[PDB]
Amino acid sequence: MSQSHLDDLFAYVEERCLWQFFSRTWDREENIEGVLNQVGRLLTGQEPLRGTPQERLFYADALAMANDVRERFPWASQVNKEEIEFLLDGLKSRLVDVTITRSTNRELNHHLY
Amino acid sequence: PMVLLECDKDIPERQKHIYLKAPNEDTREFLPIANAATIPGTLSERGCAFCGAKLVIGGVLKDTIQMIHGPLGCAYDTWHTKRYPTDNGHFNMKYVWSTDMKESHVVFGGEKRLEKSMHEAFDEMPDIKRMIVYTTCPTALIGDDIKAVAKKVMKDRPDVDVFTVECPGFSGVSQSKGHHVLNIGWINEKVETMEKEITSEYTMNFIGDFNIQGDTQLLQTYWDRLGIQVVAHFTGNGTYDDLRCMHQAQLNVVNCARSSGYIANELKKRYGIPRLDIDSWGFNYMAEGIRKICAFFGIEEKGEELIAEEYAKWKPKLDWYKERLQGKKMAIWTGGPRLWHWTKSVEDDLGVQVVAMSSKFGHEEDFEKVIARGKEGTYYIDDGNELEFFEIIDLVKPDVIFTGPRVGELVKKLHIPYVNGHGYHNGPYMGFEGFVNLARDMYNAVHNPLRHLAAVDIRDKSQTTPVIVRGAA
Amino acid sequence: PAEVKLSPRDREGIINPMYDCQPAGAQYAGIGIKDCIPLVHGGQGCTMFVRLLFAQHFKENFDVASTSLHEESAVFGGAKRVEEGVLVLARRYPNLRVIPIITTCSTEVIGDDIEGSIRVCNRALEAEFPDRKIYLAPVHTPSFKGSHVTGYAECVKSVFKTITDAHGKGQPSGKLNVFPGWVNPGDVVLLKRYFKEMDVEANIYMDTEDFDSPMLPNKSIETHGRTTVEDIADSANALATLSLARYEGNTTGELLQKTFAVPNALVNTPYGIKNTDDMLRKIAEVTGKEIPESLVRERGIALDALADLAHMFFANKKVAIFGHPDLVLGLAQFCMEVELEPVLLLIGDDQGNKYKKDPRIEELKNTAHFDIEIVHNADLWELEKRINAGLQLDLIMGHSKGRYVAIEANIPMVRVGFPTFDRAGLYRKPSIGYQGAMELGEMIANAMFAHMEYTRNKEWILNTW
Ligand code: CLF
Ligand SMILES: [Mg+2]
Ligand SMILES: [Mg+2]
Ligand SMILES: [S]
Repeated sequence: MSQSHLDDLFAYVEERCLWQFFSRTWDREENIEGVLNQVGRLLTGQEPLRGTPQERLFYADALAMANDVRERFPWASQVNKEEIEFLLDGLKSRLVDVTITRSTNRELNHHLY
Repeated sequence: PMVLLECDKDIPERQKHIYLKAPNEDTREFLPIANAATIPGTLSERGCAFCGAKLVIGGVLKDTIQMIHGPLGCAYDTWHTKRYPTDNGHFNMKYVWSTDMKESHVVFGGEKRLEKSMHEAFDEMPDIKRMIVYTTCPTALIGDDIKAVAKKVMKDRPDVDVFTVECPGFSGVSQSKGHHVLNIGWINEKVETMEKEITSEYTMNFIGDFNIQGDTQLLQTYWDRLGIQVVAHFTGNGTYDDLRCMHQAQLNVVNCARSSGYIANELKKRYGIPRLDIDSWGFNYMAEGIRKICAFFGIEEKGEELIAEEYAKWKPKLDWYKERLQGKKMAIWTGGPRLWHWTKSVEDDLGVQVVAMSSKFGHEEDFEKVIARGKEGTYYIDDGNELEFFEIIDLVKPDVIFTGPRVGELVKKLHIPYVNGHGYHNGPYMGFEGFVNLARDMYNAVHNPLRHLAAVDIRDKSQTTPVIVRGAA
Repeated sequence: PAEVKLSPRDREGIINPMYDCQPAGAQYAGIGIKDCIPLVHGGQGCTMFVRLLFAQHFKENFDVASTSLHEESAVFGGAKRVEEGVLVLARRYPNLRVIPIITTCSTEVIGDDIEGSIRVCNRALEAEFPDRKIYLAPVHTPSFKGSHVTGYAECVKSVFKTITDAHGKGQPSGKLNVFPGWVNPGDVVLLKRYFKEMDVEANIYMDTEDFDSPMLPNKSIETHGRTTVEDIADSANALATLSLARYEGNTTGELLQKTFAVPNALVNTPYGIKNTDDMLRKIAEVTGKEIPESLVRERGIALDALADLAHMFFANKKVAIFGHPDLVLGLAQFCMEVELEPVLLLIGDDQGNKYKKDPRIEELKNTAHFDIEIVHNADLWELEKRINAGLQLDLIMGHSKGRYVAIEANIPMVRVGFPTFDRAGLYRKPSIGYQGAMELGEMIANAMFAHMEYTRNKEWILNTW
C-alpha cells in the first residue's frame, strides 16, 4: 500500500545512505532534492542528468539507491511512473522532517564550516 | 529511552548522553548531547585539541617536520603511539620535535626559542623543507605568535614552507577542535599554492584516511587498477606539497567525515569539487563506494571487473568467518566514526551484533548516523567514562570489544577479549581484504584457548581444564 | 689523556625527547599507592597520553583522572574544575583515600590556587562524608622545568608530607623505609626477597609488585599499588631510610630526617655487583643484621654467569647508555665490571648543575681507561647524530623510544629503564641486585649473539664458549 512503500524507502535510506547527514542544513536540502530526483528518473526509465560534476555525483548516489530499491522491493517494478514520483515526493518530505526540521543537531545552521 | 546508569547517580547530567534504542521510538527525541564540555574527575576517554591536529592529521605526512611549540611533554606523548606507515621509511613515526619551552620562555616569551628550534630542525635534516608548527597549552597562554615566526623563517629561508596551527589542549572540549582548526587553516592558506601534472582523465582526492597499518596503500591498489589519479590523500601516506594541490581534483571522496569533512565542504564551496561520502571499511560497503566513484567517472565496467575479482579472492574467507562469528556480541569504544562505519557492516558481512557503542568526541552528526544504522537494544554513549564501561559490560555482556589497548588490558581481567579499534591488531582493515583481516582478528580474539583456561579454578576438585578446537579460513 | 667530560646539548630545541614532563612522573608516583587516583589539573591530553604510556610499559590500565581544563577556565581560572573533579572522584569511588592534585604547564601558568582549592574540598568532603578521610596532596609540577624524574620525586615528597603531617610520629616501628626510585615490579620482588633473607622488616615505597596482575578465575582486578596510607604514615616511625636513587626519592628520605629524625642513608643505585655489595653493607650497618649466606650464593651465581661473557664477548666493546640519571650512572659502573666500555652516557633533562656534583662521576673519572662523554640535557637525536658522524658503538642500552636509532644503525640494543614497550615481560625481570646484574649481562650477550647470526659475523663461534 502507498504508506508501506514509503516506509520501505525511508527505512532503506536511513540504514544505508550518508548524503542526508551532511554537515549543514543547506547541504542536506541540496542532497535530498538532487539524489531523489535522479532516483525517480532511474526508477522510471528516464535519461539521468550527468552534465555538471554535481549532477554526476547525484547520479552516482542515486544509482546505488535505485538498484538497491529494485533488488529489495518487488513493488518498485510494479507501480507506475506517477506512483514512483508521488512516493519520492513523500520521501523528500520525510527526510527533510527527520534530518532538518526535527533534528536537534545544533551545528546544522552554523554559517561557517 | 535516555539512561541514568547507577554509576552516574551523582552526575545525573550523563543521562542525556546515553541512549538505549527501544522499539517504536522517534529517534529525533533521543539524540545524545555530544561535543559538550567534559565533567571533571570522571575518567572520560577524551584527549586534547593538540592531539587532533598533530597526532591524528598533520603527523601522518611523510616529509614534514612536526614542530611542537611547548614544553617537551606534548612531544614525548605523541611519539611511538601511532601506526601510520609510509613508503619512505616511516620518517613520520621515527621523529618528534619540541621547542623545549623553559621557565624563562614563560617569563620573556617563546618566539625566539621557536625560531631557533625551527632553523635547527632544518639544519639537522637538510633534505626536509616542510614543517607544521603547533601551539600547546602554555604557548597559547603567553600569546606567542607562531604565524609571525613562521613568516620570518620563510622570508629568511626561501626554500622552506611552514604551516601553523593554534591548538592548545584547553581549546574546545576534545581532539575535535584540533581537526577543525587544522582543516580550515590549510584550505585558507596552502591549497592552490602549487600545482602538479595531471596524468589521468579521472582525478580525485581521498579525504579523511590516515593510512592506519597501510589502509591508504591498500586502497591505492584500487585507484591504480581503475586508472584514477589521486591528487592528494588527506593525509595517509601523504606529502605536504600534494596537499597544496587539492584544488585540482575533479572529485573529493570522504571516509572520515568527522575529522576531514570541513576541508571537503570548503573545497566544494570554493572550487566546486563535489563531496562523495563512502564507507571504506566493510566488504559490501567498499563495493558500493567503488561503484559510486566509477559511476561519477563513467568507468563502470572497470569497477565491475575490480569488484568481481576482489569478491572471488576474498568473499569465501569472509563467509567462513561469518559462519563462526554470527550472533557474537560486539562493543565499539572509539572516537566516533568507526561506530557508524562498523555497526551495520559487521552485522551485514559477519553476522555480528553491536550491543554498545561509545564515542569520545563525536558530534550530534555522528550520533545521527550511528543511531540510523544501529540496532534496537543497543547503548549509544557520548563521552563515556570508565565506570560506565563496567556497568555497560554487565548490561550487554559483549563477546569482544573494539577499543584502545589500555581499555583492552582492563577488560581482559573480566575475560573479555579485545581488538584494537584504533590502531588495529593485524591490519590493514579497509577495503575487501581489510575486512577479512578484521574478521580474522575478531575470530582469533574470541575463540581463544586462554579465555577458557582463565575461567578454570584449579582448586575446584568439580572442574577440569578443557581443550577447544579452533579453525582457520 | 684519559677524560670523563660533562657537556650540555648544543641545540635549543629537542628532537626525540628522552623523558616525559614532570606531571607524567607525578602520575607514576601516585599509581603505586593503594586506593589512590591522581587528579591531573590541566588539559585532557596531560592525563590520557600518560595513561597510554603506562599501558605501553606495563600492558596494564592504571586509573588517573583529569580536571578537563577548557577555554573558560583558561580565561577566568580553573579552581572550579579541581573542586568538581575531587568531589566527582569521591562520590563515584567510595574506597578512594588519596588524591595527589598534580599541576601542569597550563595550571602553573594561570596560577590556580591549589592549596585554596584543597581547603574548599576538605570542608566539602568532611561535611558530605563524615566517616571518610581523603588525603589531598598538592603536587606542583610545571612541565617547563625538570622532567618526569623530578616530577616523580616531587609527588612522592608531597604525598609523604601530606600523610605524615596528618598522623605525626607514633611508636617506633623497627622497620626501614626504602625508596628504590623508579624501578620495575621485578626490582621490587628482588628487594623484598633480599630484606626477607636478611630478616629486615622494610616498607618499599611504592610497592608496585602487583602491577603485574593475574587474570583470575573470579575476574577480580588486582592491578593496584600496595603502599597504603598506613604504610606511608609509618615512615615517621622507621629506624632509618635507605634511599637508592639520588634523583628519585632521596629528597623524601631527607624530609623524613628533618621532620622526624629518621636518619637517611643515600647509597649508589644497586646496578652491578659493587653497588649491590655496598647497599647490603649499609643495610647491615643500620640494622645490625648480618648479610645472609643466600646472598653470597646469589652473588656467586651472578659472577659465575658474567665470567662466561666478560673477556670473551664484552671486552673492549663500546656502549652508549641513556635513561634516568641513577640508572645511567649505575649501569655505566656495571658495564665496567664486565669489561664493557660505556663511552657515551646521555641524561635527558636540565639538572646538570646537580649531575656535576654526583659522586659517581668522580668514581668514573678515577676508573675509566677510555674517554667518556656525559651529555646532559640530552635528547635521543644527540645519540643518532653522533652515530651518523662516525661514533662506533657495539651496544646501546636504553628505553624503547630509542629503538629506531639502534634498528637503523644495525647496533644491538638492550631495553632498560622506562618505557620498555617493544619487548615482552621486561617489567618482571630484575635489573638491580646480583640476579639483576646476571639478567642484564645475559640480555647483552643474547642480543650480541642474535646480531652475530643475523649479520653472519663469526656466527660459528657460539659453540664452545
Ligand atoms: S592538554 Fe604537555 S603533556 Fe601537559 S603538562 Fe604541558 S608539557 Fe606535559 Fe594537550 S597541549 Fe599538551 S598534551 Fe597536555 S600540555 Fe596541553
Ligand atoms: Mg530503521
Ligand atoms: Mg656457571
Ligand atoms: S578526544
